[PDB]
Amino acid sequence: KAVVPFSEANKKYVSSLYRKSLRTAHDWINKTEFYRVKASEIRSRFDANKHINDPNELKVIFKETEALLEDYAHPDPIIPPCRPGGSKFERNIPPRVEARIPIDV
Amino acid sequence: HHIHTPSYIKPPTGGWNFTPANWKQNTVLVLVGFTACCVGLYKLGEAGSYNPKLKYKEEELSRWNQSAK
Amino acid sequence: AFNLQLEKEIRSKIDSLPKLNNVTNRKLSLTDYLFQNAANQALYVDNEADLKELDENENEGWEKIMYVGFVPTMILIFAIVLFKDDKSIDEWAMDELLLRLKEKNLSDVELIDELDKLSKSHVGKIGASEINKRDAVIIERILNGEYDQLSGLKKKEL
Amino acid sequence: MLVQNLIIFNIIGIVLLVLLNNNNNGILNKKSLLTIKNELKLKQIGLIISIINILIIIENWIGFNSNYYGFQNIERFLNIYWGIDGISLLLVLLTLILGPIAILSNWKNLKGYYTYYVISINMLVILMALNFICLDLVSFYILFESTLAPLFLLIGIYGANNKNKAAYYVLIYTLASSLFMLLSIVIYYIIINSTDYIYINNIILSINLQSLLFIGIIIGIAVKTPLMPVHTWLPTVHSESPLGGSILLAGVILKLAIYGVIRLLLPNLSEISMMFTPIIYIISILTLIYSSLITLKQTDLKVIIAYSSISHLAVCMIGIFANNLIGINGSLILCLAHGFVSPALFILVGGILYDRYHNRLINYYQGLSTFMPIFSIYLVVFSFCNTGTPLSGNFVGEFLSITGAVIRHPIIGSLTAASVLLSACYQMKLTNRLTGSVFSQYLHITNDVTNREIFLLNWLLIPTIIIGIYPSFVTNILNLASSTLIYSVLI
Amino acid sequence: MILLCIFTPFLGSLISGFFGRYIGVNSSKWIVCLSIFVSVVSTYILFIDVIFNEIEYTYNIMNWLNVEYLVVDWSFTIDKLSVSMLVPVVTVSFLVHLYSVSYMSHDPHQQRFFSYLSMFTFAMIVLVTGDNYLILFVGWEFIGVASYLLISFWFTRFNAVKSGLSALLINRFGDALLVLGLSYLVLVTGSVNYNTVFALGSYLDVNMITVILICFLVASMAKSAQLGLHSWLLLAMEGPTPVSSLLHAACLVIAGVFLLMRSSPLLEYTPIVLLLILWLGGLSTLISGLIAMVSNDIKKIIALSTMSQVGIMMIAIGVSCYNLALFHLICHSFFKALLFMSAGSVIHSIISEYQDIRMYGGFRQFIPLAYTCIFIASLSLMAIPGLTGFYSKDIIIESMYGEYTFSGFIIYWFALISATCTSLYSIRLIYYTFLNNPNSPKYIYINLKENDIVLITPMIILTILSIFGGYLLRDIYLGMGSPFNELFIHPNNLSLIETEFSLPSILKVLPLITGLGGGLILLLIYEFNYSLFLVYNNKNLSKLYSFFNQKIMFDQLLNNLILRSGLNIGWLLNVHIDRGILQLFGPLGLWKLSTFISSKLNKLVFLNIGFILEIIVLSWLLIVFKVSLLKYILLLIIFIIL
Ligand SMILES: CCCCCCCCCCCCCCCCCC(=O)OC[C@H](COP(=O)(O)OCCN)OC(=O)CCCCCCCCCCCCCCCCC
Ligand SMILES: CCCCCCCCCCCCCCCCCC(=O)OC[C@H](COP(=O)(O)OCCN)OC(=O)CCCCCCCCCCCCCCCCC
Ligand SMILES: CCCCCCCCCCCC(=O)OC[C@H](COP(=O)(O)OCC[N+](C)(C)C)OC(=O)CCCCCCCCCCC
Ligand SMILES: CCCCCCCCCCCC(=O)OC[C@H](COP(=O)(O)OCC[N+](C)(C)C)OC(=O)CCCCCCCCCCC
Ligand SMILES: CCCCCCCCCCCC(=O)OC[C@H](COP(=O)(O)OCC[N+](C)(C)C)OC(=O)CCCCCCCCCCC
Repeated sequence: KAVVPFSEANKKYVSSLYRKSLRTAHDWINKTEFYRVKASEIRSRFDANKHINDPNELKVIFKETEALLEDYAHPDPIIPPCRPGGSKFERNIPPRVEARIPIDV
Repeated sequence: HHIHTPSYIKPPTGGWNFTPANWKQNTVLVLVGFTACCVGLYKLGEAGSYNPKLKYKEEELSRWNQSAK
Repeated sequence: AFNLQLEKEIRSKIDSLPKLNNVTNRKLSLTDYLFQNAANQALYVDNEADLKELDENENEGWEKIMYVGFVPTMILIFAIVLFKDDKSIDEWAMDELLLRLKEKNLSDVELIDELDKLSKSHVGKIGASEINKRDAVIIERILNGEYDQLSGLKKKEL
Repeated sequence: MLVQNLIIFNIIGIVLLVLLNNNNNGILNKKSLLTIKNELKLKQIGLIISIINILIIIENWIGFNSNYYGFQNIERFLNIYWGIDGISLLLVLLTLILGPIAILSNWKNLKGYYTYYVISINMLVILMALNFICLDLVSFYILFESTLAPLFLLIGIYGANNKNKAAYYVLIYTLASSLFMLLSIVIYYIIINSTDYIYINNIILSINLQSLLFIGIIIGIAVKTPLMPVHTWLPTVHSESPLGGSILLAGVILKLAIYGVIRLLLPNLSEISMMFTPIIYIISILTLIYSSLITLKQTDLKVIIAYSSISHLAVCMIGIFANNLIGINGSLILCLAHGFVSPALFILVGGILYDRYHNRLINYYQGLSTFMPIFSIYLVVFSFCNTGTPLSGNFVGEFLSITGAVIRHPIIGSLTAASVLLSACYQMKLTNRLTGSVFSQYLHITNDVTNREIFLLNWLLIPTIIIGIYPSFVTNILNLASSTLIYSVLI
Repeated sequence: MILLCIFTPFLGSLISGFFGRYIGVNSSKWIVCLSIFVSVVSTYILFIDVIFNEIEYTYNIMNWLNVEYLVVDWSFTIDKLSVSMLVPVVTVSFLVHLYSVSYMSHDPHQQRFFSYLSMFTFAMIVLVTGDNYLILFVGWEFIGVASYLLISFWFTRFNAVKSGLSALLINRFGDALLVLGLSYLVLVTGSVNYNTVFALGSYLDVNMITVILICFLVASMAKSAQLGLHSWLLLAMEGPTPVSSLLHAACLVIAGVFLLMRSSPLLEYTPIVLLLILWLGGLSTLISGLIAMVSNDIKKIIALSTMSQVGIMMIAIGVSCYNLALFHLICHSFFKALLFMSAGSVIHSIISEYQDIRMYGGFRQFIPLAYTCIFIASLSLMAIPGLTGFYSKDIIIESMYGEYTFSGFIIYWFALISATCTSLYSIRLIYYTFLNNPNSPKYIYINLKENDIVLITPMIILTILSIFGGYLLRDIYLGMGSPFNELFIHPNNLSLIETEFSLPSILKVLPLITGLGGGLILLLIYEFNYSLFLVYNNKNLSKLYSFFNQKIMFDQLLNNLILRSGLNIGWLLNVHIDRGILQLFGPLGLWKLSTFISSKLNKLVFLNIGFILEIIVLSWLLIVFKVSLLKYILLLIIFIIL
């Protein structure tokens, strides 16, 4: 679908793209003081393109952004233990609560 | 805590934090049972075991080699 | 034990509830299934269907047969493989081998001494084991000569 | 005494059940008294008859001599000579033990006509049991094919949705192939004027005639084990036949092919069997490997177990065609061990899950251990028996069969060891899924294994482990009988 | 006494397995711990009798296989090699069971866990004490059975379920080769008994010896996670940490080493196999350490260290130095179980229960006792002089150079790098978890507290064993001329003396310099110059980092190529054979043929005078025609059917 800047569906696409940018920075950079420098550099690059009207510019930028995010993706991201993909995910799931149906077998 | 559905799921191992009310009584019986035939293992082992390096004298083995020669 | 007077009570009470799907003092014997009149057999089922209608996985009718006929049958099979006085061919051959050693070495004082004191239960336990027995000369004599007679049956060579 | 009593008693049992249950057909429209509780009394009489048949073979077992060479209990009945040796004695007892199990597995999961089913089960058991005690080729063929008549009707009446397809498959695959075996039997009776076991065992035929006779017999045997590429009837028949039909098919019927090799090929066509062994090994090895890889892609629970049976019976065929005692004993023990584990896996897959959910698609079942822990224990235990884990009779059968193949043919017999890996690949892929993850969203929680289904599983597991730990109970009986099958002239 | 050492853990398995419902969670754990401890005291009593007094024990229960000449008995014998193997197994098993009492106290299923853990212990005792190879194979298989149930213990977790299957199937691949080696042993020697087979080692054909031990080598790779069959090892981390502390220390990962050391009377008479063991061990030491330097899960890092150290045992076996391999096998079980235990201590202590070292940092003060155990265990792992790892690992690395062959020289550098990489990934693990700036939330550090005394006690006991143990036991296994006839060394292969006297003094300290010197340089970069480790900048560094973090891309290659094509072959057979040509040459194909033929014949039955008169008169040609034309008439008739 075409991109309409300043729309609600554009404030969710850029926001998610910014999340994946910062998470990828966090996976690669494991020191908090070093992460803040990279986190601000990423944000300033978002601020530069913040005021753009032409969708024909945004789609060129949006396609390029995913090229960088996919290229810089960490092969081993950081996942919380109980989240999907974590070390404790689906461990000791409580059983389903439902009355047993008796059968004659 | 949670719901373990213990009404009908009673596996031999217990099913989600199962400790019966009479667990002290049963534990002594099992400890007696474990100890009783743990000695039975010892009594059997001492009777049945042997040293395979002392069953035949070295003089008996020299005759075997020559006879089989 | 049909007890027709008892069914009439059972039949009537189910009639006190016209609605449907909305006793332990009852039993039958082997002679009843073949000798009751056709009228009475109809009554018993009409109650049995309705008694069961007014209702886990027990008293199914097989437990007595399998635990009086089948499990003792497997026990008897287990006993036979355990305590039946049957020699196999490999167990016979070891006994025959010791017998021929005795016959070839009658003039042997040492060997016959061990053969006589070698009990029948330890014949298959020859060698190193927990039993303290003297078979050193017995093993010595088997290693010396060959006590089989296979060469005496193949009278044709190349 | 054995055959005469085993036939006369069962005829009286067949007639007794017919007389009781058919005395009221004549527009009585009554309610009877034997029809109550799904014909409980008629079921119980047939159950008792099956157990008594096990008692008859025992009375003749007490007098069996394991140190006698030749057939024992030699009897004449219906102008036919009947005899038993070490090999036959164990297969008869295996056949009769499964009789009560087949009846009890279908104790309450038939839509009706319980008297017919019980008679057919007892009729199938006796005909198969009598096939191990006949002493001529024609009597072997008569009992080999007589089972088709009740088995065809058993599938078509009590079968699943595709029962019509399965009934035709078993009748046509087995009858057409056995007629080729009949051609070889007719040739024996023409040139030798007898089909007696001992008479034909001493005759050496021309190497060209032995080839034609071997091919005729092997066609009938290869379809009934089954071997590739004539195996396509078995998965269809197993998925649609009733539970008792699957137990007898997977426990006895397939073992008649191995006994066919023992009687109809090894002692009479000895010279040509050595020629055919490389061909037999190639066919069996590819049967083992192909069936294991095909089993991976299956989606039906009862078809997965059906393909598992083909892989292990290829190993039995490999062992029996080894020309040594290790392979022959290993093949026979594997036949008995399979005769208990394979019916147990059909009870777990097609007798417990199917009786509760009536669907054999693999996609509906997972995480069963959450609400069926007892089922999961037996499922896991029998899965490791089915892959030849040590302490099970399957391993003792498999290890000696593989060892016998290696001794027979060191190069190509070594491929038999793929049974160890491939059997665990498809069997533990199914078990890891039924016992894995969250309890399935497509299932409602219901009862666990009942007392009857526990009883069936326990008494199929017990013989497997007793044989696995102390197989000398079986090897002592087989030792002198198996040693007669070896053909070699060492100079 | 011998029956007590072997079967007592099996009774503990049964009690928590079937009587767990009746004695409850608390008493089930301790009674199983009681059964293992009885085996501990029994083993120590037997250790004195066997090693120090040259007494052998043998209990022959009954016969197992009695098929003609092949006779296999249910016999268990305890000799120097067997009783030495029980020392790591039973001791570490006891200290892992006691560890699991408090570690698993929050788990809803504890009776089942201690049943599998004790059943695993019994199987390993069976493997090392059986009198023949078949009894070893019984323990060999049930170790894989128990490992499958332990790795998939949390069976609602999809990852644990598929990891348990992965470990079982790869080991079952090794079992299939082990069975073939046993079948070939029966073919060549007629026996599987150790006493028979080992007496014939010198007189048997080299090719027959090579075939049997190549089969043993493949089985050894699967269990010991050597290169090629090592993929399941890191998937085994899906199980509870006590499983990892046991499987990877004195258990299944060491079973492959034992099988090769047991077969030394045969293995010495085939140099080609020993050469393969040398290279396969050398490759796995190098690869494991390189992967472990860029790994981020704390248990994966320790698991890769286990693979690296087992490969150190393989190179020792390759140069026929069986005594060094057995000694390093015993010592490794002590400080590697400690490292797994002290890793599980940190994971429990942090309230988020993270396992990623990138989310750790600044833990040294808050958990000082856990840090001390890791520190000492790492130094023992790093073969710091004076410690137990120093007396067992330094000699093995130097023995590669003491071989003075081409292969020995190559593998010395592989071992040297692995020795250097061992220091590198140990310091990196310690820095990230303990010495780095805090990466966790502030709430984590105010709640970061040490665990109870039941968790602590086994770690202290193993900590002392990781300090002194190697020095005390060195002379039993490494002393010159010490009699260990179970481990046979051919006189042509004795290299312990040129190893001890001919090496340069620079090589005597070269592993120590690179590890200590390299470790300090690595530590400085993290603390002061971390900008060099932002490898996402450089594209070549990112690709080199990604290659090792993804474990030499082996798991991808195995799943995407070998496993995918293995399942696709079954699909092709299913589609084109079973549902394909066998239906065309079967029911579906014959149904179409029958329908075509029967439709033709149905058109020939109709009441018509002319039709039947023509056929009657046509048949008269059979009388006129000469009989040689019958087959042409037969061909013509089949044409008309079409
Ligand atoms: C889940 C299903 C439930 C069933 C699970 C458990 C199944 C039952 C376990 C036992 C299996 C049955 C096998 C034992 C039956 C007895 C076999 C026997 O007859 O032993 C005879 C043996 C030697 O015979 P002989 O010297 O001739 O003297 C007797 C003369 N009649 O004389 C003897 O010395 C007897 C010695 C018997 C020793 C006890 C055997 C029990 C099993 C313990 C050993 C098992 C092997 C060790 C495996 C450990 C793991 C590697
Ligand atoms: C491992 C298992 C082994 C068991 C398998 C044994 C069976 C193997 C035989 C396989 C051959 C049959 C299977 C394939 C036949 C398919 C028939 C067919 O499709 O019809 C072909 C054609 C009609 O065309 P149509 O089908 O409509 O469309 C074309 C589709 N492409 O019409 C035709 O062309 C059909 C040809 C005309 C009929 C020729 C008749 C020749 C003689 C009869 C053959 C059998 C002889 C038996 C003799 C004794 C009989 C008592
Ligand atoms: C060992 C050699 C034995 C040979 C004798 C065979 C049995 C004879 C049965 C005749 C009486 C009868 O048709 O009776 C019918 C009985 C029982 O049916 P039911 O459920 O009561 O009928 C329903 C009545 N209701 C509605 C009141 C409940 O069916 C049987 O018995 C079936 C056995 C034969 C099946 C296989 C046929 C194969 C034919 C070719 C064999 C080679
Ligand atoms: C050398 C031979 C050893 C023989 C004795 C070993 C101990 C036996 C333990 C029996 C009790 C048990 O484990 O089965 C019962 C437990 C039940 O789970 P729970 O922990 O009570 O939790 C209950 C909560 N659910 C319901 C969510 C699980 O498991 C299961 O159903 C889990 C499924 C896997 C089956 C495991 C079978 C293991 C058999 C070993 C095959 C060789
Ligand atoms: C000689 C080597 C061993 C072979 C043993 C015999 C195997 C015979 C093939 C199986 C046939 C079958 O089972 O017949 C059953 C099948 C059932 O077909 P269906 O699945 O319901 O599909 C058919 C319906 N549709 C497509 C609409 C879904 O009826 C047929 O097709 C009818 C043709 C019968 C031909 C039988 C001739 C047998 C000759 C045997 C020697 C060449």
